[PDB]
This record gives sequence, structure tokens and C-alpha cells, in this order.
Amino acid sequence: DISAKDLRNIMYDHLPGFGTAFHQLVQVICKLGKDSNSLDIIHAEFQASLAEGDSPQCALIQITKRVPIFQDAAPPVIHIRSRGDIPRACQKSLRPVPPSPKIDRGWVCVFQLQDGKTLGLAI
Amino acid sequence: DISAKDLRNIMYDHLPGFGTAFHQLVQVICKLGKDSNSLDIIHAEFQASLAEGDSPQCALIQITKRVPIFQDAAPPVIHIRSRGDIPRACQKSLRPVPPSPKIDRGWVCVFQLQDGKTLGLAI
Amino acid sequence: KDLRNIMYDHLPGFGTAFHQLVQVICKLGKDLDIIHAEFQASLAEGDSPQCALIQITKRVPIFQDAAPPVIHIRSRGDIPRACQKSLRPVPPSPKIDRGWVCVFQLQDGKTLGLAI
Amino acid sequence: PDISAKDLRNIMYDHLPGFGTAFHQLVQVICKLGKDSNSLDIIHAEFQASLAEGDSPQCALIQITKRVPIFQDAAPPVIHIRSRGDIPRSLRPVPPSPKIDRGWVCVFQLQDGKTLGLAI
Amino acid sequence: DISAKDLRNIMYDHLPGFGTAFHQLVQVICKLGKDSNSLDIIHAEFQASLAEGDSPQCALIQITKRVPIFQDAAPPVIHIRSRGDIPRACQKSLRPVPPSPKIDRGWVCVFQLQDGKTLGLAI
Amino acid sequence: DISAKDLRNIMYDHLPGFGTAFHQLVQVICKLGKDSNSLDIIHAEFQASLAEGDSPQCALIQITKRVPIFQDAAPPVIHIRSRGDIPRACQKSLRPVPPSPKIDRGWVCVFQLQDGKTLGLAI
Ligand SMILES: [Cl-]
Ligand SMILES: [Cl-]
Ligand SMILES: [Cl-]
Ligand SMILES: [Cl-]
Ligand SMILES: [Cl-]
Ligand SMILES: [Cl-]
Ligand SMILES: [Cl-]
Ligand SMILES: [Cl-]
Ligand SMILES: [Cl-]
Ligand SMILES: [Cl-]
Ligand SMILES: [Cl-]
Ligand SMILES: [Cl-]
Ligand code: NA
Ligand code: NA
Ligand code: NA
Ligand code: NA
Ligand code: NA
Repeated sequence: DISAKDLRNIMYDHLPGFGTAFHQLVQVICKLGKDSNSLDIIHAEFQASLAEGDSPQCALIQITKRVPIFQDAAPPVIHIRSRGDIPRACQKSLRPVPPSPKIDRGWVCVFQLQDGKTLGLAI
Repeated sequence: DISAKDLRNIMYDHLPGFGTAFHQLVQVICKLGKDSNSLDIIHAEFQASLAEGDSPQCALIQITKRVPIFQDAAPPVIHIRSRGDIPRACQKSLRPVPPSPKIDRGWVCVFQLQDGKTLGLAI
Repeated sequence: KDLRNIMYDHLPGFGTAFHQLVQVICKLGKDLDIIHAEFQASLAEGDSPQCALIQITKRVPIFQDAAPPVIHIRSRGDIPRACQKSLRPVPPSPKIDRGWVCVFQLQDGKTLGLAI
Repeated sequence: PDISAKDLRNIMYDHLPGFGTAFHQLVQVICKLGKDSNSLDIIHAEFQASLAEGDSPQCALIQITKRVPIFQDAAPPVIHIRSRGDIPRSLRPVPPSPKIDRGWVCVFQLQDGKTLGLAI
Repeated sequence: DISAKDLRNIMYDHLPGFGTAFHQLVQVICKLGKDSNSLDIIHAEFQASLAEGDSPQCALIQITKRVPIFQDAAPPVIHIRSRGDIPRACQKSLRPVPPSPKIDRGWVCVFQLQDGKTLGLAI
Repeated sequence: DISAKDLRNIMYDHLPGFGTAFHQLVQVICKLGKDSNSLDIIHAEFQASLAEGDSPQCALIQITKRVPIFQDAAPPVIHIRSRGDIPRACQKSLRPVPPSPKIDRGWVCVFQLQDGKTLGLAI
């Protein structure tokens, strides 16, 4: 029974950079994993993908496609004031939101500004 | 019908253009498509993925997993003298490569340095 | 697949480099009967079965960029005995068409490439 | 650089681990025909460059037989022996007109007229 | 008859969302459109300008030039405690207020510190 | 008589920040004014606008609307390597390039990347 905090840190060890789209995906994966009691499943699958020679980025994408809750839960909406509140690297990946985005279709989260505007964070 | 230059251009126009691993993946996908006469099916799948709600980044990953040519396909090797010869948006995306790297395992290309060393560009 | 069985009969010996190459070609064939057509024609041209297998890795567009599969095992003892005389350190990014059958990766982390 | 046949064999032997294989004997065949056509330098260049390209020594040897002009229609050497039990250390029926570049290292010619071909 | 709240949201959705002077102008235009009963005129004019190929920013400036009330109306005075209360993307766009400022003359609003200093927000 | 260099700096002191859309507009206005022999009419109108209580930003936009060369003027294309070569402040207002773009309709310039992607700099 690994904690979401510890799994996050293990995944972060493999992903250089700060405030990236893939760091945001780790957060989404760990929260949703925690809330669906599937952190251990996710961790085992992450370790197994690295052992087959997958990049950590590929391993995480494979988790969003295989682990049940990621086709049960939509990309989380994150409420922020203005666009500058989005991490710098994440901003490089912002797109208009499709009607109803899926996590396994390359959408990490949706940022919603105070003015109501929504922005889809692509992987 | 479609040429590699015309498919690259279509892909580039769907991407922001900062110079990420996905940008490098456009060249990689279209070269394999050209060399193996697969550019039409790649184009068809790329457009169908977008119409399905995929982000272009995800759509490019789907190609590497669905188009039969990318099965066991090795990332191309780019020969360089030094590490600083790599674009900065790819710089924080470089890892040691597994024994026999596969594109569908999340590997865009391999940079091979003068001193014999190799760095892998993860998606 | 019975394509592998057709190839096996033309290659005397067990657990050899070319025996492993039949296994590698056939699996990557699924993941082809154009392989079977080229093989039997090469034999009729007077090729040794070994050469016929190499021609498949060279002509067929799949193998142009196809990388050898990775076989995860415990140690050097798990490698077939006749393969052990063909083992070499791996190149940066190996390809089948460049004379590499597979990569054995041990528990230790050490990798050994099987040459044709 | 004018590399000798005796020298080029040993250069190639270093890259081939073990001893008494078909690829080991292919080195001899390549260096014999290379010496007779003064092409040992273009063989050395292609063998050393092929390895630097990411090829195994075995793949590099096969490529020489397919690309170097002297190996065109070139027959494998005929080794005259008495019986099968004289062959050291695979051995298939022989096609009508065996060529090195079609994967035949040498031919064993038996005292009773039978021929066996050593495949690569 | 479109509301002030709905017209704002439409305009916001056509803008990036950083909180520049053009963001502030949305609230100013819609408040005064409400007062002049021209919210429908402004909405139709904004959409017509976008179809002509105007950037949304230029579309907003055109409203201040074309809708009569912006010839007479004062840049609204926003009372705040200190310069920190002015949004970050507006901090640079602050200028000394000219005598009797006009919106059609490129002034969005006036910030008034309880210190006494007035600061004009240029477009 | 006024030069292109002198008019740039007269306009620069009125505008805030570095690498901004309006700073780029100054360069765009002065280059086209020089090439079309209209620096003196642009300089005269800019100064008259300021004297009438216009913000410098508004005075610049007015030039693009009132000086005859801008009536049919399409924005200049600036060729760069990748999106990261665009000034940070200019990046905040990049948009798809509309068909037949015009400066007087709110487009400072067009950025064309090496990969053929074009980004329109809105004011
Ligand atoms: Cl690590
Ligand atoms: Cl676990
Ligand atoms: Cl779905
Ligand atoms: Cl083409
Ligand atoms: Cl798909
Ligand atoms: Cl990354
Ligand atoms: Cl060939
Ligand atoms: Cl080659
Ligand atoms: Cl040659
Ligand atoms: Cl007035
Ligand atoms: Cl006054
Ligand atoms: Cl027009
Ligand atoms: Na991207
Ligand atoms: Na082309
Ligand atoms: Na023959
Ligand atoms: Na806004
Ligand atoms: Na336009």
C-alpha cells in the first residue's frame, strides 16, 4: 500500500523539469489512483513498463489507457485566476477543449480561469 | 496520394512549434511512412484520431502503436559531436537508452555522441 | 506458425543463432506470407537456408528499421548453448538487418547481443 | 595502406569470438580472393566501416561477398576429403552451381564423389 | 436581447486570458453597452469584425471607435488600496491620466489609490 | 524631415516594457513608412494624436487606420527557427493567421517557423 505522495516522488525521479505537462499527469494519476484504491496496481505497471525498456513518459500514457478509473474519470478541472497561474512549461501545451475530453485521448487536465475560459492541457 | 512533406506540414500546423519530442516525432513518423509506403494510412489515422477528440500529441503516439511499420521500429540515430547540439526543449527529455529501443516504447530518436555515448529522446 | 517449422527442417542443429532468427522473423511476420514466398524462392535460386533468412531481413521493408527483440532472462546459463559462441556486446541502436538476432538482458542489467 | 592477406585475416579473427565456425572460414575465403584481385584494401575499408555503421562482424562479412566485385559468380573453395568424419567441428546438399554470395563458405568433395556444402 | 454577463463571456472566450488591458476593456464595454442599450449592436459588431478577419483585440478597439457612447464616457474609476491590487498584466500598461480622458482615445480605466494618485490604463 | 531610426525611439519612450506587441508594431510602422516614403505624415499624426489626449498605443493604431499605405497593407513575415524565438510578451497574443491578414485589422506581423507553421501577432 504505497502512498500517493511516494508514488508521485518515484515518478518525479524519472521526469526531469519543473511544472511540465508530464508532472501534471503524475498528479492526476496519483490522485485518481488514490481515490480508486489502485495506487499499487499503477506502481506495479509503471515498474513493469520501465523494465521492458519503456520511457517513463510512455509508461504513464500506458497507465491512462489500461487502469480502469482513467476511463471512468474525465480530465480534472483546475480552477485558477488568470492564464499566468498555469506553470510555464504547461502553458506550451494549452489547447481549446474538445466537447468532452478523455484522459487516454491525450488530455491531462482542464484549466478554468476566473473569466470562465477553459484550456485543455495536452500531454 | 499524400507526400511526406505535405503530411509533415499538416502535423506541424496542429502542433505549437516550440521544438519538443513530438515535433521531432513528426520527421520520424513521416520518414518511416515514406520509406515503407504508408503515408496515406498514417494521414487517415492521424485525422480520424483528431476527429475522435485526440490531442495531436496523442494522435502521433497512436500512429506509433497502430501503424504496422512502427512495430519493432528503431528510433533513428542522429550523430553529433557534443550534447549541446540538441534543441533546448528536447534537452530535459534525454535519458540513457534501453538495450534495444523501440519507437512504440516511447522513444523518438537516439543521439550518438563523438565519445561513443548515446542519449535517448523520450516522447 | 508452420512457416517456422518449414524453416527449421532446412537448418540442422538446435538452439543455434539461425534457429533463434527463425523465431524472430516469424513473430515479426505476424506483428506475413510474403516472407514464405521469398524464402522458398531463394532456396530454388540456390541459396543456403541461412542466406535465405538474411535476405528476408534485408529485402522486406519491415526489417529495414526493425530492432531485435529483448529477451529477459536470469543469467548467461539461460542462453541456449550454441548461441553462446555468437554473443557480442550490443551496438547503440541494433537492427536485425545489420546482423543482430536478439538482445539478452540479465537480472544484473548486463546485456548481450546475439549476432547472426 | 596495402594490408596483407595474413594480416587482414587476423584483424577479422579478433572480431569473431570462438574458433571453427563458418564465419571463421569465410574470412579465409574473402582474404584469398581479395589477395588474388588486389582488393584487400577495399575489403578492409568496407569491413571496418560496416562495423562502425552498427553491423555485427558476421553481417559485415556477408555484405563483402555481396558488394565486392570479385565475389560475383565466385565459387566456394573445394576441400577434397576422404569421408564425412574428416570434417572438423550446417552441412547441406549442394545446389547445381554454388556461389559464395548465396551463402556458401566452402564445398567438401568426398572420395566417393559426394559433395557437401558448408553454409554461412 | 443579450445580457452584459453573456457578452463578457463571449468576448473573454475569444481572448487568451492573461488579464491585460483588453481583458479590462471587456467589462468597460459591456457596462456601457448596458447603459446605452446597445449590447446587441455591440455583439453583432464584434462578430462581424471577427468575420472580416479582425483580431479580437482590434474588434474591441473598433467598438470604442464606432459605438457613440464611447466618445463621451469617462474611463471608469476603480478604487483600490495599492498598486498590488492592479492585475499583473496591467502593471506595465499604466500611464499618467490626461485631462478629461476618453475611452475612444485609448483609455480603458483609471485606478485610484487611497493615497491620491490616479493611474490610467492605456489599451 | 524624420528618419526611421529617430521615429522608432520617439515612439519607444511612450511605450512600456521590452519585446511587446506594441514595440513590434513601432518597428513594423517605421519600416513600412520608410519604404513607402511616409515617415513624416506618420510622425505628424502620432504627435497630433498625443496632443489630443490619446494614449501612445491608441496613437499607433490610428496610424494603421489613417495613413494611406496601411489601407491595403498585409503584415510582414518574420522568419524564425522555433516558437521560443518569439519574445515572451509577444507570445501572449499569438493567434492563427486569418486569410489575407491586414495590419489595420489588428495584426502586427506574421511569425513563420522553419517547419512552415505561421503565427499571427495580434496587437
Ligand atoms: Cl531515474
Ligand atoms: Cl506497489
Ligand atoms: Cl472514449
Ligand atoms: Cl513522398
Ligand atoms: Cl485513436
Ligand atoms: Cl518530458
Ligand atoms: Cl541484399
Ligand atoms: Cl549497409
Ligand atoms: Cl566495391
Ligand atoms: Cl473629444
Ligand atoms: Cl478634468
Ligand atoms: Cl480590407
Ligand atoms: Na507539444
Ligand atoms: Na516528400
Ligand atoms: Na546458384
Ligand atoms: Na481575457
Ligand atoms: Na485581417
